[PDB]
Amino acid sequence: LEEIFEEISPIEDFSGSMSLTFRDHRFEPPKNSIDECKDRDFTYAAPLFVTAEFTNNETGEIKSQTVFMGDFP
Amino acid sequence: TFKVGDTVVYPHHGAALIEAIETRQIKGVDKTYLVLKVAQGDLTVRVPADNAEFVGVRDVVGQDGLDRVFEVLRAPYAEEPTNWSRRYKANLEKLASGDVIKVAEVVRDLWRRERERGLSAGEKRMLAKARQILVSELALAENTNEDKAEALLDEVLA
Amino acid sequence: IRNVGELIQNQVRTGLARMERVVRERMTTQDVEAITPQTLINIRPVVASIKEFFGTSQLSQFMDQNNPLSGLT
Amino acid sequence: RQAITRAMADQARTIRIPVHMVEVINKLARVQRQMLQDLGREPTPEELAKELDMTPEKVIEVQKYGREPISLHTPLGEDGDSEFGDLIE
Repeated sequence: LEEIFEEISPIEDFSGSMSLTFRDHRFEPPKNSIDECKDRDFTYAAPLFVTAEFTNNETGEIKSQTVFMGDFP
Repeated sequence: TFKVGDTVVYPHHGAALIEAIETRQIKGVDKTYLVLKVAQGDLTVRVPADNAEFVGVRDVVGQDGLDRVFEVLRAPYAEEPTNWSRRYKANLEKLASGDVIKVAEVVRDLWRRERERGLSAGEKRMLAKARQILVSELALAENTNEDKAEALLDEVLA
Repeated sequence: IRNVGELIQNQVRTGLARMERVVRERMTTQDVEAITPQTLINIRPVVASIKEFFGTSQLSQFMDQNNPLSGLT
Repeated sequence: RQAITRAMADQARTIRIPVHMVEVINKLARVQRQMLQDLGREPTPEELAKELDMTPEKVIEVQKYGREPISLHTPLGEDGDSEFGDLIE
């Protein structure tokens, strides 16, 4: 997952102004146990976070934030 | 102009606190970056001091701010165009301007419009966002508690 | 052989490419100083791609539990 | 934009939906997506009902009306001849 997050390079617009970078990915323990998922018709998954920072060159402004990318099975 | 431990108002995010001064080098130039954060979105903002005035940062206004925003909040004879599209295009521009007087006028007129008939559910999102950023701006200006900040405005907007 | 890791990685890559197209379309019609990492990216393509992989696919197969030998096979 | 979204309301769906119901359902979809990306979880229909100022029964009726038909000719799997339309009486 770190390979596929680093594959998405910080992209640039037509003016080459913005950039966003997914530095680190991390996992939390699943909210439902395996027997809970089996019994109650759920999908055994854990939340997947990534630390995305938004950097603008013209303003010199960096916005580092953690965004929830989905329940990875 | 900017020190450590002080509170600074950043546009579209409200009041924020500065942690430390960063000396990251870009192309061999030691820019004087400063890092700040809010408690709303859990994000860190790094701004150099040279272009801080250009990006639109602004300090804490003292006793000269609450009285002027109250008197423009109590100012009568405010009118809007009959077509809702022109007012809709004007209000987000006034929000993006970042002026405290402008956002106070926008929230006062919008609240009056919601009181008289009731506008919609879509505009509730932006009224809520504007009230949140305005109460965050006034909360750290008077150094009052956030519940006290939202309570004190309840008896003055009528 | 594309193992389970490579297959799920390819599906996540397709989802992230769709997300990159969506965020490009978003930033082409958005003003600066109003962009937040929580806003311009959408995790819907990634979760949609993952869920479309784990169901209705020729690779993610309903496991047969006739006996332990069938499970291992 | 007005004509394109009007024709999308009146022509894209096989079971035609009026334009006011189309804007209601897509507004509900976009606010549900916003709550999903904010809270990080699927929002409960009751919270959606309060934030949309509508009754929960109206909310579940809107979610019911926001569907898409599935074709009768979708194959089940390895066999091409056994169709989805031949499994229903």
